[PDB]
Amino acid sequence: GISRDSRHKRSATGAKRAQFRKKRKFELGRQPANTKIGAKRIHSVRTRGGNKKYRALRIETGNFSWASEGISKKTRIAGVVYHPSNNELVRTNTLTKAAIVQIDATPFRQWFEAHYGQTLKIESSVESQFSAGRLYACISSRPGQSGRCDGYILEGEELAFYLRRL
Amino acid sequence: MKLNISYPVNGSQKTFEIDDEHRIRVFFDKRIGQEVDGEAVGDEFKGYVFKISGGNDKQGFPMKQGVLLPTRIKLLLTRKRKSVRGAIVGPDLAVLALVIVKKGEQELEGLTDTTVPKRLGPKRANNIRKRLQRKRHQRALKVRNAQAQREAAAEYAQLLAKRLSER
Amino acid sequence: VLKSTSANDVSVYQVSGTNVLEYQNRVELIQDFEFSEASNKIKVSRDGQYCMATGTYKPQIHVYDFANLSLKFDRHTDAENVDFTILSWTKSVHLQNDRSIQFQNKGGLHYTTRIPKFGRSLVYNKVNCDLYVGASGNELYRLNLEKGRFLNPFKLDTEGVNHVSINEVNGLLAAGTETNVVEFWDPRSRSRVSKLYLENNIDNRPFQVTTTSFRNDGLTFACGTSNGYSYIYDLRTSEPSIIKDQGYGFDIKKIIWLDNVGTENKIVTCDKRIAKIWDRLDGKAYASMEPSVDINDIEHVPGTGMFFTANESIPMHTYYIPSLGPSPRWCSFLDSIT
Amino acid sequence: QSERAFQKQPHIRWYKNAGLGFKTPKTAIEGSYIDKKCPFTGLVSIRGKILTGTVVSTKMHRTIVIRRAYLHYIPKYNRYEKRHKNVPVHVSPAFRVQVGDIVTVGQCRPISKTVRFNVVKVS
Amino acid sequence: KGRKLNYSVQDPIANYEAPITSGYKWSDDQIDEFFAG
Amino acid sequence: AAPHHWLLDKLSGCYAPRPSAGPHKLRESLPLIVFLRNRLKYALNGREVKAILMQRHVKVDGKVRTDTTYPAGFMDVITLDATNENFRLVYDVKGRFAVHRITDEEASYKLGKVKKVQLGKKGVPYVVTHDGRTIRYPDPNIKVNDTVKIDLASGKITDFIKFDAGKLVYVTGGRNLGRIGTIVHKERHDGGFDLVHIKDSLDNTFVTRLNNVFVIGEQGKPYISLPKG
RNA sequence: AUACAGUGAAACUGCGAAGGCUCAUUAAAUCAGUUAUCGUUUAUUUGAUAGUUCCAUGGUAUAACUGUGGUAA
RNA sequence: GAUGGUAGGAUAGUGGCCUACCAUGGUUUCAACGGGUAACGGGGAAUAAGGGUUCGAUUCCGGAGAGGGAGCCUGAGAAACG
Repeated sequence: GISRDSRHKRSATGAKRAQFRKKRKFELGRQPANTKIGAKRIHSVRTRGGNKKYRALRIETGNFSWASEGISKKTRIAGVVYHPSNNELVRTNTLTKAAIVQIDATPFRQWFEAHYGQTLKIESSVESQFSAGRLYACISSRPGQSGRCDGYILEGEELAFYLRRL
Repeated sequence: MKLNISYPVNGSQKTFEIDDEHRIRVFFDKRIGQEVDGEAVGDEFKGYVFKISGGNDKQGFPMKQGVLLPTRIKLLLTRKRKSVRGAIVGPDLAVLALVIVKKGEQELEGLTDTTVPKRLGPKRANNIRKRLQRKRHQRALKVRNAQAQREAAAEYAQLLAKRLSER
Repeated sequence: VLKSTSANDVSVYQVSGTNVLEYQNRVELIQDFEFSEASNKIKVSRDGQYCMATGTYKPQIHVYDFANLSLKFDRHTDAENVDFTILSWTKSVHLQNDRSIQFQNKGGLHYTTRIPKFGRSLVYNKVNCDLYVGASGNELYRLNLEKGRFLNPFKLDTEGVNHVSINEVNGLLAAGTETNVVEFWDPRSRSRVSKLYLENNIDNRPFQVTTTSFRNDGLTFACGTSNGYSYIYDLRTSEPSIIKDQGYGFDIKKIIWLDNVGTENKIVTCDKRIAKIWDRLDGKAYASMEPSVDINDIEHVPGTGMFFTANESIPMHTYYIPSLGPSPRWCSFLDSIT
Repeated sequence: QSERAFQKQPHIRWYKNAGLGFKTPKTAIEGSYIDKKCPFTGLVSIRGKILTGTVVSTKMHRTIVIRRAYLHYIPKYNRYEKRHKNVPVHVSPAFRVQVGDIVTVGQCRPISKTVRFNVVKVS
Repeated sequence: KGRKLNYSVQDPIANYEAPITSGYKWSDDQIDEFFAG
Repeated sequence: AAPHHWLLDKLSGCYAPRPSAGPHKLRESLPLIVFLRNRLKYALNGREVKAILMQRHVKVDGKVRTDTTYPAGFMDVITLDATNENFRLVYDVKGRFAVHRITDEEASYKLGKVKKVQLGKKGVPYVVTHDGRTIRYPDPNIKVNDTVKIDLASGKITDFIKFDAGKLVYVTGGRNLGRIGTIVHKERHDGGFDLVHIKDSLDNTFVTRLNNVFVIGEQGKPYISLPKG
């Protein structure tokens, strides 16, 4: 990154003759670490005293949350199909916040068969993924700042809310 | 060339100015760690084996163990550009360091037949082999700290309970 | 003596592997060869030294002098890179993951320009000096280094292109698209000449061609895919091909020839985990180079038998083959240690 | 009321109150509008000072351009040249503000490059 | 489409490199009798 | 290089003593060197005021706090052991620090304006003041700008003065800084010039802010003693 | 004072320097006050603030130091 | 990026601060935007002096620089006079 200041750009009035200043330390834009899938490597960068910041690049073990009961359990990552904060970001298959990524939902199968007995009330277009294995789930946590991959599962309303999109 | 030689377990080390470089040519194009014989560096020390351990060349520049390229190169060490000779030994070493790991056929009145002792015995208890009143006071101050703080906290939480009952 | 992996009656060696008494018999070739936990892309310059390796987090440029066996600098560039070339020595052009293009010099960062859409590949033309940059969509752009203009961008098909390359002895512009068509343009006419279609016999899903290459005879063309299937092509009966399924087959990214050293008619293929090497006119594997981690891409040093990968680990692996050729003049005791 | 991706929703239908003498309309307490930066449900909290004036333009959505003429006791040429001010402001689900419409706004948490004020009243 | 495709002329790259006369070692007649078909 | 509040004569020096960090701010406090040395003159220079600080005569807020630039702000009761000196220092009517002398039963406490009440962590009600005495558990009816009375042996609130219409208020801030009389008017606006207004000898009127004013007692009965002329 | 015991060159340590010249001409954007940060960082100052235990004390590896040396340095 | 909206990146965090997508906005005769110096002078920036009435106390002219641009590192604080 470069900057965080209004001095390089124009305001709501249209001004000119900028030529302002050598940029300070507190306009610090670090490089955009597009977090991907790999082996888990988090860079421990420093800022503002001992404010360590976890910059995750190759995180896997996503803690994704069963919605209707709120069961955040551990799984892997496959790939993001739709994220128009950059439509090339899904072409390159990175992993950022608020992305809709696919999960092999085998521990969710284990929890359902463990606290319900039988195997398969829950919606049908996610029951198809209960059968097959890959369910859609959206990342909540920030791997570029907190270094973690947490998320929430897609269950019904939010599922169709994304499936009608793409 | 000069050959520094070290017999480590006896604690002996001495340099020997060996001219007549076809004696020297046994070491040529052999990098650090690879062993050698006494047979092609000398005749009076046969059955000898020396693990080489670097050496400053003329212009004094050291070699660090195992890079490549027996000329001089400019690396980054403890980070700034320092000049360092390559690990492989060639014709232009001033001194070359050697560790003798087996005595062969002749006694040496510098290395074998003369030796130095060590420095001094150990100081730590476990190094000599191979408090409890503080343990009283630590535990007593810890249980007293618990019996002060964890009781006083509830002792003003009950005053909060009195304010909540009166409110 | 460095250990060698098992192969088909042939030997390879790695230097700077994930495993590479050992501390006191270290076999380190290039000092400070390690990045910040991954690697983007490595390539060796046209002259006998000065290899360049792009960065991973706070991405750098990392020029290594081969006649000094260490690092020269690391210009921390502004964004994360995907593709670049080297233009002799000191000049080089890069493009990042965003649609921006950097021009590094001896002083570094001579300019930062942009392309209107997100780009994926860049090549330079030695003749009349226009870099062709392949991007997403209908758009294959030019930035001519003569007069700094823009040129009338090449009209493609729908989705775009994964790789562009021009032929060396005659200039035949390749562009590996998504819909199996290879879209050969002419660097003279600025028009299409052919729209060759790629076929198979398995047809899992509609693969996209990701790697294009030529060599210095100017008659054949090496083609890739998004499935782990190498292809050869000639003008002589240009509709079929010879194909090479690979035993894992995710996405082949680097297919490069051996057209300037001995032991001829041989080619290196490289997908995400493995990089193999086989012979022309039969399609039988000469050797393979299985590392302990995935591969971001590779490169092969000219004149001799050594390879440099960019991977997803902390160091980069170099692979020496004492049957393909010797070790070069700056590595001229690798044949003495192993 | 969902023309964009990425789970358009309140961020924890939801309802709160900034207090301090400004009402929350019943659709803004329990209605289908999201209230991302409208301070009644919102994510922002109120502070600072509250300014009042009529408008000039409400052309783009989530842009309320207030005018604010005010008295100032000029001592230089001993006559009052009349004031005019401008401030962009995000929408609220309480009034489609047209030309005229003296309304007031409270200072909070810079939303765009130049807006710190969000509508809390219409009269 | 503001910063998208500025068809301007830029200062440092206007003489960043220099062309070559013969260029391709083939002939253009060799191009024509190379891919007539 | 000085402020106005210290009552500092100009024929003193060149470098003015910056107070160190502490309970109060820089702009609303006087350090001990400008207190003892050149206001009530128990010293002649910095060396001997450091000497008596090492001797530890000062007992501000019941603790010793041996420091030269310790920022004694509003009504920190400076206590000196020899000749039982008990000093409550308040504001006069023209902006300075009038240091009134008090007695032991009055210096056994102080009062403090409450700034905010918090549900901070683990269900604990919470109160801060201008010296920052985070004391546990007041009643739920502690609004902003009320007045707690600190214990000064332990830290507990002993008495409480509610801020409402008809209370004796002290103004420290703005162009009303240091006035007493607290009743002509009440006017709470919605973000500025909001206050209770203060009389004069002819019962004149005044405007200030909420945070720049804080209560000290009732209409005729403050349990603080005040100086006179 | 036969495991330490005072002077103390040279080495580790705690800190010191805790704020100094010249050159091209910015119109409340340089500056001064003020509102706010439940929109934020904070060493030092000050007030507060910790409850998971199956069949008498834990490991080599480096200095300083000795010893052999290289180099004009 | 002109003006705003949605999301992400980076942040110490607010923020078109940067990028994807979308809308064609926004300031102005109630002075936009632009023109220069006794802008080595001015603005309280401040002390005022018991008769000097724009001399007469000071903070700051603008930002930079440690040979020249570039990249990196340290720290509660830095794009370090070391």
